[PDB]
Amino acid sequence: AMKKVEDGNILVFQVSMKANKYQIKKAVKELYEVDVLKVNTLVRPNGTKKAYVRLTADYDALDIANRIGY
Amino acid sequence: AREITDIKQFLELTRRADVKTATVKINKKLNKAGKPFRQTKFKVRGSSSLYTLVINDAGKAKKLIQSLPPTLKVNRL
Amino acid sequence: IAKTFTVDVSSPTENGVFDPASYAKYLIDHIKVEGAVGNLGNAVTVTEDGTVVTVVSTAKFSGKYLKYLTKKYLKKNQLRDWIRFVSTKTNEYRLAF
Amino acid sequence: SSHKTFRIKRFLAKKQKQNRPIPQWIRMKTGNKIRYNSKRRHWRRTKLGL
Amino acid sequence: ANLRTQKRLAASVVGVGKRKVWLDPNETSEIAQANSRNAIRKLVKNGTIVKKAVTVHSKSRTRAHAQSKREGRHSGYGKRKGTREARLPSQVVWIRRLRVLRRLLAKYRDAGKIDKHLYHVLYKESKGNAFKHKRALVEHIIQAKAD
RNA sequence: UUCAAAUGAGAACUUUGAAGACUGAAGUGGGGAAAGGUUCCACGUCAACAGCAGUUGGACGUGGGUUAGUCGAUCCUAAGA
RNA sequence: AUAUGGAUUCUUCACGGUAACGUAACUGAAUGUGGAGACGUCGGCGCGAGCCCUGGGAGGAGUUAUCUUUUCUUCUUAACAGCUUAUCACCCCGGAAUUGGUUUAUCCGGAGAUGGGGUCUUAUGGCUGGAAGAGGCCAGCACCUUUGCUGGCUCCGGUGCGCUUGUGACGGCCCGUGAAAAUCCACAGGAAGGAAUAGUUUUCAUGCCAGGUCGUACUGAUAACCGCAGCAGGUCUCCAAGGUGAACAGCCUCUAGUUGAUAGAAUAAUGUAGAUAAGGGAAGUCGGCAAAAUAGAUCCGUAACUUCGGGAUAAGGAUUGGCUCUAAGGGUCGAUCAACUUAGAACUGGUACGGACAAGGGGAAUCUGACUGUCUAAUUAAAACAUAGCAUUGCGAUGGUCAGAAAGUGAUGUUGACGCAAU
Ligand SMILES: [Cl-]
Ligand SMILES: [Cl-]
Ligand SMILES: [Cl-]
Ligand SMILES: [Mg+2]
Ligand SMILES: [Mg+2]
Ligand SMILES: [Mg+2]
Ligand SMILES: [Mg+2]
Ligand SMILES: [Mg+2]
Ligand SMILES: [Mg+2]
Ligand SMILES: [Mg+2]
Ligand SMILES: [Mg+2]
Ligand SMILES: [Mg+2]
Ligand SMILES: [Mg+2]
Ligand SMILES: [Mg+2]
Ligand SMILES: [Mg+2]
Ligand SMILES: [Mg+2]
Ligand SMILES: [Mg+2]
Ligand SMILES: [Mg+2]
Ligand SMILES: [Mg+2]
Ligand SMILES: [Mg+2]
Ligand SMILES: [Mg+2]
Ligand SMILES: [Mg+2]
Ligand SMILES: [Mg+2]
Ligand SMILES: [Mg+2]
Ligand SMILES: [Mg+2]
Ligand SMILES: [Mg+2]
Ligand SMILES: [Mg+2]
Repeated sequence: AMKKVEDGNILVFQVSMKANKYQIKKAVKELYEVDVLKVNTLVRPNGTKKAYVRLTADYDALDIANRIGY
Repeated sequence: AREITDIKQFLELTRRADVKTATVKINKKLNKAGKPFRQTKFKVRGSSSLYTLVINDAGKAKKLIQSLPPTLKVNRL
Repeated sequence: IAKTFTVDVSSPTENGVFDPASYAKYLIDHIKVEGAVGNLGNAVTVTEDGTVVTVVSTAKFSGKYLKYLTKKYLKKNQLRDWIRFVSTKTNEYRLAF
Repeated sequence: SSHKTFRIKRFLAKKQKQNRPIPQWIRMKTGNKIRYNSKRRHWRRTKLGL
Repeated sequence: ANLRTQKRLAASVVGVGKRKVWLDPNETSEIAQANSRNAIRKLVKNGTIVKKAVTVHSKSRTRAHAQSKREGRHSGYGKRKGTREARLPSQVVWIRRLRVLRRLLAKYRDAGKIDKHLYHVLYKESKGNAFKHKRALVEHIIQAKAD
């Protein structure tokens, strides 16, 4: 997942099973003040949902990841 | 995906208010029965289509480059 | 039309284990023209100057044939382990040591 | 198979998480008689039968 | 060591089967340290991992045998296992001959050598197995025009 | 099936190289439906299991991995319910 | 969601073509009609794609005592878009027996042939854009290294009863004539709305925004499924190279994949599996059980009987290699180019030649069932069942046969005696 941050400009999150792509995109913008290009999601074999959130070229995922704390 | 053959139409596309990028490609190919010549392709990136103009005259090609709008971002080779 | 083939033998000759004159003589009596050997009737001409072997032919000749004959010449003198036939550009070749 | 309903996949997910050995520190608790997980499952020995 | 995973990655990177991958037996230490596909590509570049050549399946004897058949060899009664129909259907022979005869009749009529009345008579004779080959039809036309 | 090297306390059985062979395109090749459910991949590891062996494994321990406006489901109706 | 450009209107809702019809566009409510969705199987023929085979040339590799201008390998082009490309069908001119045209296959024409000139469907192919900047094959340089940098070439043809598959026009067959619906479009119709200082068209072009939810790893089987198991069993389907040959047969090879099944030593008896035998030839045995013999192809020859279709590969004979030649059978326009088919003749050998592989024993009669077909999963495949044919029985719907505890309930019946039901 960390390889996708500095290379693909993509942030990886674990999200609730009840959230769709509309809600995931809205939540990321409000919590982190960034722009989302697209969202891809999958249901993991352990029963949790993982979302691939790619930011627009105007933002750097690595800078956002450091600000969050990871 | 689309090819144009009229130069006057090409200049109208370059200032269509949705075109931001363009590229120039140089090909070293041979003619019907002579030695190889220089072929240049002018490609205009539209919102939904890519327009390609190909001119086989090097002398007429250099004039087209100088006539391109300065605001257009042009990629070389 | 006629076609020209040039072989650069500078590197093997500088060492002294290769003789351009002997190699040039090999192409005279081993090139087949419209059948067997000995039919170089103003069709195939090979000239050497001590550093470049130049072959001009108007009959059926090709780079593959020239390499095939050269490899046979190298194998006959046991030179395959050191000398290699390499094409630098179109119809221009050289021997690498 | 690759084609599976959500209910089946959710059922399979729980069975994966329940298939693990007992933590070591639990055996050190006062009045503990549990040694090994008696409900361990292997995919080739016992089938889920869903 | 255990280089099972290195050979699998090398085959995918090079693009051939695992039977065509050669790992240097004297470079075991550096091969074992190559866990990624990028590291495999470097080992291919410096010659530590090479692609073996394909096994030769020459067609020299096949070509030589085909040349003998084109000269009429190996075609006796002791070399035939199928029936004459199985080797060459009789319908195929008939279709070739009738199309030859009809193509000639149209050519002559268009050229003006034969009028449509004689053409129509010869059209139904060829369909009726009157002429055994193109030569027999040409001779018949000459005799008809000579009388 | 054979020779050698590497690893290891330990090698007829693990890895690499060499050799001899087979499947011979209605395959011992390359993909799927149903069914199974993590067996997939890496690292660590050999008490039990692989009716010999074992340093290997579909075993044991810890982690990683399945991304769709266009592929399916979803919609339609069939015998029927 | 919306704007601009284009088109159209003062003859308000476009023009051209004799016509088939053409186009960048070029109002259309209710209601109605039509099309698409939408369909069996077999046979040969035409065409396309991939594969196969092959020539020249530009690279790389193998062999080289001798021979081989040689053996192997690379030379690729997606969705989509523009122009163009068609058997069939149709239009105009014209008016046919001295009937013509025409398919491998016999069908078409005064209800308008042949012929000349046109229109259309775009399966499909060609060129170009996509696109060489990709991918592929090589050469020359740096170097623990994050690992790259610079160069070239990637071209032009042939062949076909080939293989696989798609498709087109046809033909054969039925007491069998071989789904439905969602959905999309066109037409008929003319309710309304509309121009002159102005409007409509989002079925013409360009531009703007969004597209949720669940599945997606891997095995798919002599180890991941089911049989108590890592069981020689069972379990639906797609792709398919070269040679031999009729062949998806057997046998050998390329690509790819495996080399897994407890081992070592020895070679008694008895076994299991595979084989050979002098002379005799079913004397063996309930019984020719088992085994042997026959076997491909070409030519010759073929009885009783028969429902005239068969019997039939009846029976019974001959030939088959290799090599060097000869004759005949074609395409395009005298010339030039390209396919394996058949027949024949010399020469040659330890008389061998469908040289391995592959591959019918036959005949004279009796009992019985007509035939193809079907059943006792795990001891019986039959003469048993079924079958077409034949005959009998019931019934005209307030009905026959049959179902249900009942019913404002059902099957035959989307049926009607050339039918349904019962033997
Ligand atoms: Cl799964
Ligand atoms: Cl024995
Ligand atoms: Cl009878
Ligand atoms: Mg998804
Ligand atoms: Mg496990
Ligand atoms: Mg025939
Ligand atoms: Mg026939
Ligand atoms: Mg075999
Ligand atoms: Mg084999
Ligand atoms: Mg594994
Ligand atoms: Mg054991
Ligand atoms: Mg053990
Ligand atoms: Mg998958
Ligand atoms: Mg089970
Ligand atoms: Mg099981
Ligand atoms: Mg069970
Ligand atoms: Mg005997
Ligand atoms: Mg005897
Ligand atoms: Mg007796
Ligand atoms: Mg007796
Ligand atoms: Mg028997
Ligand atoms: Mg019977
Ligand atoms: Mg039959
Ligand atoms: Mg039984
Ligand atoms: Mg039985
Ligand atoms: Mg009976
Ligand atoms: Mg009913």
